[PDB]
Amino acid sequence: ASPFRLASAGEISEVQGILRTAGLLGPEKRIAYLGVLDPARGAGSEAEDRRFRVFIHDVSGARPQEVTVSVTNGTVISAVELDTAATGELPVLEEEFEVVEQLLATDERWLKALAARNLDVSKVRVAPLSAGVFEYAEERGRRILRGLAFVQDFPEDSAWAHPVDGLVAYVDVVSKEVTRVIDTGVFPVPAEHGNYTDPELTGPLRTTQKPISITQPEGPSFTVTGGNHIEWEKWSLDVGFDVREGVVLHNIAFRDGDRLRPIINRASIAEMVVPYGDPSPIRSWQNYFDTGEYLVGQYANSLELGCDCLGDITYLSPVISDAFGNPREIRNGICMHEEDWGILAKHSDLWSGINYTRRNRRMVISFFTTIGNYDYGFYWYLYLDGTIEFEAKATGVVFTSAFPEGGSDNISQLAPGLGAPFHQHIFSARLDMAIDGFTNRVEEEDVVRQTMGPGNERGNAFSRKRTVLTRESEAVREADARTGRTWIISNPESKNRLNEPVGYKLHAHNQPTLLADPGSSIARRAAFATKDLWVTRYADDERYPTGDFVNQHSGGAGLPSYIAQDRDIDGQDIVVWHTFGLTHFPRVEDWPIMPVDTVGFKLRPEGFFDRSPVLDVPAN
Amino acid sequence: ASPFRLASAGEISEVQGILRTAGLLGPEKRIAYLGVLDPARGAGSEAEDRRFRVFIHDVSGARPQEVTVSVTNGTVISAVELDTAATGELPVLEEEFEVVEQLLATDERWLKALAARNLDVSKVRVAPLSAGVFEYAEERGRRILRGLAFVQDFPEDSAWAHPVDGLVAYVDVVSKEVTRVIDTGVFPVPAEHGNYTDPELTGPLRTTQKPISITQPEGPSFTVTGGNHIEWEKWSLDVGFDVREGVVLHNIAFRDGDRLRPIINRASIAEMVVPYGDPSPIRSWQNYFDTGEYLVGQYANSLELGCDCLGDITYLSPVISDAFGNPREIRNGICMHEEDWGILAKHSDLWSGINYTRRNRRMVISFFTTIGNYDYGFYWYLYLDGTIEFEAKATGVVFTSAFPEGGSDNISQLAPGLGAPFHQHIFSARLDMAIDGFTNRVEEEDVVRQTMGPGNERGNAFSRKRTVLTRESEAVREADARTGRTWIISNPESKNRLNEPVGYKLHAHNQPTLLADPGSSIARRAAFATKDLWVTRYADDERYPTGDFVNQHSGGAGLPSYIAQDRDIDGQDIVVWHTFGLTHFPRVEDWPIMPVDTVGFKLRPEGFFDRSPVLDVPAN
Ligand SMILES: [NH3+]CCc1ccccc1
Ligand SMILES: [NH3+]CCc1ccccc1
Ligand SMILES: [Cu+2]
Ligand SMILES: [Cu+2]
Ligand code: NA
Ligand code: NA
Repeated sequence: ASPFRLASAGEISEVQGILRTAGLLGPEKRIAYLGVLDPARGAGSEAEDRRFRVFIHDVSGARPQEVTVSVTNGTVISAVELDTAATGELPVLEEEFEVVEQLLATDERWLKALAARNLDVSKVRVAPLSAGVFEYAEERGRRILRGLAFVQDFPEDSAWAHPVDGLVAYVDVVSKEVTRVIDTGVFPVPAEHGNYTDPELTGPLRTTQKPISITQPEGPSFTVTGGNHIEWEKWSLDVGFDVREGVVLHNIAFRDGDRLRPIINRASIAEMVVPYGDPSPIRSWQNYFDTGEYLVGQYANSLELGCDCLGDITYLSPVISDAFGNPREIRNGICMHEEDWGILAKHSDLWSGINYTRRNRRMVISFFTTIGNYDYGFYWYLYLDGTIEFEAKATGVVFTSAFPEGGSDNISQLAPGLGAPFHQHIFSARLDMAIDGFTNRVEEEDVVRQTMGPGNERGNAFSRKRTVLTRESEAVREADARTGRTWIISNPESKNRLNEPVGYKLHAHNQPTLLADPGSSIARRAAFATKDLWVTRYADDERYPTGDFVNQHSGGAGLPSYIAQDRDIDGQDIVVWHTFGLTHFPRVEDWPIMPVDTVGFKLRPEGFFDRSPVLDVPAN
Repeated sequence: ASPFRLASAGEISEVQGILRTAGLLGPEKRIAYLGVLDPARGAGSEAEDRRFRVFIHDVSGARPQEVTVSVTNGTVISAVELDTAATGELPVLEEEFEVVEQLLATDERWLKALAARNLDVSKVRVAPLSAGVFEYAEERGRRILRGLAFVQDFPEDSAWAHPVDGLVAYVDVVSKEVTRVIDTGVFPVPAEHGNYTDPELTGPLRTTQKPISITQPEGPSFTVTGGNHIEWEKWSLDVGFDVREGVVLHNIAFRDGDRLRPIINRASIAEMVVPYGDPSPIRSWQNYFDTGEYLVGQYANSLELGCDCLGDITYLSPVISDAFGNPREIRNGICMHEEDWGILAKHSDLWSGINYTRRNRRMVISFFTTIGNYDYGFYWYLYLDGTIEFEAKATGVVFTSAFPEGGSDNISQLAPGLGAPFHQHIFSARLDMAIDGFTNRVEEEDVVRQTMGPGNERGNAFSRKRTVLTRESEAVREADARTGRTWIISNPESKNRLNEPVGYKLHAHNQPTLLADPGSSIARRAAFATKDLWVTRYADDERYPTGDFVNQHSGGAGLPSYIAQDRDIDGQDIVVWHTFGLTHFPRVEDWPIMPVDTVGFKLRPEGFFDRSPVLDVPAN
């Protein structure tokens, strides 16, 4: 009965029928995106209307469409023809992955390049890479993918060990034309394999690891009702799933005594981008938006008990649409479980004689996605003490190149002849804030150093200052680790027992933001990634920091367009957008398969409660 | 048989007898510090000599002594009389904790202050606080503690809820004289209790937490031999324990195939300091060095199975000396266990069809100490993938004051009338490095941004630069989060298969360093805390960043004295000193007992191995 419930197979089958009947799902059509729309603000009228948004691609070159349909009312609400030279191309289709390799396999320029390197075309895999927007005027309005080649020695070989450098091709996947084949020189194809299941590479496997058994003999402490509504240790929330964003958290709230107190209305990773820092023409165009161009949710893995998730696991199996509107279950796509988290609070008092120890725990909601060479785990954590944390875990295989004779300032060597270009992995968290309700504001908090002198005679004092961000034009903020800079989201109309506004503090990891030159194409297309923190006024249609159609969009859409409205954000319905990322100079230890590295952020209560909220936790 | 073995009860009893026989342990003597000395460099002659260092205090006002004794040879090696006006006072004795309260309880000025506030002297606890060095010339050469008062309403009451502000006393604990009683005004004693085991405060305890059972049915994967030698998943090390530093890690090494490869010779937290940022004369002198002034190891807790450490736990019970030379066991003072740590590596390959997942785990070595109101857990982690991590967990009760009517720029309000002054918790990790042996060097690594232009026509390139630190005068470094600054410790004479020097990268959290004015007493006494990274040339006697005798030392000893020698550190036996800390603006949620907050650092291999070192981990 909940409007925030997951999409069902039947809902998607109804959408397909509505689209078909309306003439919008002919045999040349493909669904490139399908997702449920969130309820509008002020839907508390209790009139459920399950609406879906659909992007429809046309493989014959007709104009794609954006369609909204109501499954509640069985009708098409709106259907808009898109001009992609203007607003951007639709996301990459899974079925286009193979089309780049097959189109090149009959191109005479491509075959000529492979023949000069003595490569059998049947062994050559071609990565289908998003094109971006660069200097090629013939690409405007065309659906382009670029291809980089890797050799597979045999069908189980790891092709990433064998990049074919000095060669790139551009393909129009609608008209099935190879527009350009660039061959800048022959590089030796690196010879060593990277087959990390080969006993010859792994050596004998360890016999020394003894099992760790994690069990919950009376079951888990959380309940799941209505398919996706979680209650756990005073927390309440709904777990959603979107094919673009992946796991989305709705209605995060905390039961403080009798009141259910809202904290976050909607939390998601709304974009991610991987820019490469290699100036070679073979790769200098390479930047993929896994979220906005490829849709990370449709590549979610089926997670295996005991391998991917350990302990007493509850699964959710979200349903998405395939390219024809058929429902597709992602079996065991979301893992949910609670984890011991060490000591929560501890004190042995010399004067009272009381010895006090309490254990912490956290609720984990996670999913794992794979897009080509890279694999990412997205983890949301809820802690007993009111802390909310996000963690991204990056693993998979690094994207490779040749390592040039005589070295490189922008590539590291992983193996003889084998290089890994420098790159970043940058995420945008979109936090639709609702601290005790919707009237919120953001303050920037800096440590303040004080000089020795009158009133500070021993030179020990220090303080802090808070600056309210009142309008969108002043709410684009940078990190400053040296001044301990954090941001507090408060509700000026909701006070704690000390008559101070209730709040939550955002703690960032303060990693570098986008390194590319501010005049570059990527700095325009990924403008969100150039600053650590943005605050906007909530609006229904301002969903992604990069805009709705990221693929081949020329830049400036999303956040820099939103904030030009200069709306009032001082005690209003606001959205915080936090940029965070990893700068990756690949190491030898990252090869042939990369150990997990992590990045994230956390929010901690800041005078939200009237005292510690974990005084009622028992002693195990 | 290992020279790095823990001190035994019999060794300490032998030391006591040697001291007694030599006339150094008369009835006016107290042992203020006793610890085993590490073997000297070049002890590979196989001639074990177990030597102990002893600080001896004299309660009758005679000069203290520093004594070194050999239990192997039953002799006193050296005995030096100390001039404490010059080199510093000895650490605080546990038996002096009560002396401040008892001396004040008969002082007419003290009684007059309490009577004006209607406080029964029998209910007034006095914290024994280290004095530092300020403007009082009569304190030079005297053993001074300062006292701040708290009211206990009944013997099980939490006195921290009831600070007596506007009152401080200074005491000479050797001559048993109250030197000064300062009363700057009456403040209401805050009335609410902070008794976090009181059902009236906690409410009904939760019934919703179900048990998490962590077991190892075939036992743990690590072995302990020789009392304190650990082998676990290719790691090798010795766990030491020192009454000043706590847990110390020796001879950290990793078995890479057939070679045992050294990584760190000695790792410890060598100092910590808590400076307060309240300019009130009542507290503006307050800075305690829990390590150097109080000795955190002698306050280590006995850790309870299932409460403090959960899972399959192996304990170590270290032995220290009491004030008279008797051995004192700290039962269950060190917890050792392995922990599941999620996904280690994962990839599903679109071209090979191979699906690959491996689990991570970590080895945990931990202890917990309590000094007055504060409690700290020290955690060392070893991971499968070669990562070493330290984490400090701060909890306990915040140090309190009155909250002034009309507010404060340097104190936060926790309850009606009750304040918590701003402060920092700053740690110094001392890492005696041994990356593949003792010829090491440190490079500082910054990200380098590049401008659009020739050779970088699309403005996407970025790079990195490494600066070798060649002499001690240039090896005092600051963090720079914005440039992704890290430090690499390498061995220029040991190369990986790519002919690159092997190394480890130090990743800092980049929290603010010491905030006090550079001209303050604390900035001189805690000079290490003003910079993030120092590198020195190894020397036997350069043990602590603050010097051997921190209590009441006037400043400048330790690191700023060491680095003035300007020694060669480029491919030499070097020591890295990393400052890291938390800046604490107390929140309401920190009261009446504080949920754990954390800080730390990690080291990750950087071309130390020839490929991922976890290819031989099995699939569970
Ligand atoms: N992550 C999106 C880029 C990509 C997609 C498919 C194969 C290799 C790389
Ligand atoms: N942590 C060292 C300071 C201290 C010592 C004893 C009581 C309160 C405070
Ligand atoms: Cu990467
Ligand atoms: Cu603190
Ligand atoms: Na909002
Ligand atoms: Na060294």
